Amino acid sequence: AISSVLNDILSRLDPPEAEVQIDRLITGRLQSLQTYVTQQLIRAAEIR
Amino acid sequence: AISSVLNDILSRLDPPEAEVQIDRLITGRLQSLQTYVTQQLIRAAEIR
Amino acid sequence: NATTFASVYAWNRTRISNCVADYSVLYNFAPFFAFKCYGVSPTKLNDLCFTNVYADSFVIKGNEVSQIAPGQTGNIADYNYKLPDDFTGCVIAWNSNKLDSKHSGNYDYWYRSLRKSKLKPFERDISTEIYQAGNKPCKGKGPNCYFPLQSYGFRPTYGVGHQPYRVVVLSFELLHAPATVCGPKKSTNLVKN
Amino acid sequence: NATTFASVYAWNRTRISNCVADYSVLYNFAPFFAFKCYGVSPTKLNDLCFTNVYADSFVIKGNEVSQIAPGQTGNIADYNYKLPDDFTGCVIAWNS
Amino acid sequence: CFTNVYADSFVIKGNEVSQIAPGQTGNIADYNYKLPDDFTGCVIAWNS
Ligand SMILES: *[C@@H]1O[C@H](CO)[C@@H](O[C@@H]2O[C@H](CO)[C@@H](O)[C@H](O)[C@H]2NC(C)=O)[C@H](O)[C@H]1NC(C)=O
Ligand SMILES: *[C@@H]1O[C@H](CO)[C@@H](O)[C@H](O)[C@H]1NC(C)=O
Ligand SMILES: *[C@@H]1O[C@H](CO)[C@@H](O)[C@H](O)[C@H]1NC(C)=O
Repeated sequence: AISSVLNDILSRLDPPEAEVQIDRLITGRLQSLQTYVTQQLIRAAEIR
Repeated sequence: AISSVLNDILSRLDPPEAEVQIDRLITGRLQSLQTYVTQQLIRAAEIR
Repeated sequence: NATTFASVYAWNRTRISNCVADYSVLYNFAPFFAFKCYGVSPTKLNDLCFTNVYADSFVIKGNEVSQIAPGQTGNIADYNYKLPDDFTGCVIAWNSNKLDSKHSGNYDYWYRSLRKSKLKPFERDISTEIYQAGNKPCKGKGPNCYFPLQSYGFRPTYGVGHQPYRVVVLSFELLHAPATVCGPKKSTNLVKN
Repeated sequence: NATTFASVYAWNRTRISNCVADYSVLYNFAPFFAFKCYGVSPTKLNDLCFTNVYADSFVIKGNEVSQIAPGQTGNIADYNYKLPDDFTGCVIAWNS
Repeated sequence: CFTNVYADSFVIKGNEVSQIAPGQTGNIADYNYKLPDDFTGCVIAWNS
């Protein structure tokens, strides 16, 4: 995306163009969260 | 994507335009399937 | 076709329902400077069924056609006619110099330029109240006061990029149960089991 | 507020940059009678930013005011002061 | 390096010059010359 700040994308591009950048950020952060949760689940199995 | 039904995307869009929506649906559903399978593998290890 | 369409600030609106739509007739028109359908392929327009169609006709500038799109910028896009971000319908724009231009100056078409805030999508403002700049009250023509409506001043001698453009937006709501406008496709017999 | 204004054929040209443009004073000017902006919202000038601004000052007749506009035709437009078709700026005019 | 080069040459009205593009619509595109959804190459138009 153009930046990692939601408001920076908000006040630089029009809504239809900013949709793509905000969706790129959403996909990246969702991938980060899914990775964290999966690693936590594996480590919790080991600790169990 | 515009709609969650592949038939609705295909019946209202030309091939080149429908590729994008069909691909958004493909990416989302592949992500959901991968999440399901990973969780199932972890649960299978616990049950084993 | 008709004969006269209202100004942008008072865009003409009509509803199409309870009829079979044959979009092939649209191809009868030659010029078609802009024919952009968002959310639907034009060739597929004859196969679907729409709940209720809305036709909005007006006359936009030569270079303001691009402002008729979701999330566009400019005075016209967010001051006189704003399209929703989730718009689903077709936009048609063709030249009108031979019909909507006067040698002495066609001032019958007006657009609003001054307003307190941008309009909501699909909102029409017909008031001609004066605009106030700052906090000084306005009672007529003078400093900090201006007429919001400005004439286009269309002239046939102007360039193509400044010619009047008849613009019509066909906005239809997709399948949400009560479909009335349907394509010319013929039905068949019903078979069960 | 210049005491002397240049002729139309020799319109005075000035460049303004690297400063903050305050349009409140321009709005507060009383004898203004012809204020037309193309390409930008006049009320959004205080928020929008640009690279540089060019000011062209001259004196014309009352009926020649309409000649100073993009895509216009006339003696003043053709041979005295011509504006681009894609001009994105403002024109202000007041009695003198 | 290109396997085989094709040159489709014709004369059209200027206003229909933009009609020569993949996925485009128009009388020239629909009934005279249509490009596929995955066309690769170039289009050169000049006044004559
Ligand atoms: C949009 O324009 C159409 C076409 O002129 C209008 O529909 C008809 O207009 C004629 C001429 O004024 C009237 O005699 C008819 O009674 C109108 N028919 C209907 C069914 O309304 C239509 O009124 C215009 N819409 C707006 C909002 O002005
Ligand atoms: C379009 O309108 C003109 C008059 O404005 C008329 O002569 C012409 O026949 C119309 N075309 C149709 C109805 O197809
Ligand atoms: C415009 O007038 C100002 C103020 O006198 C002067 O400094 C400047 O050189 C003039 N510019 C031109 C192009 O004549």
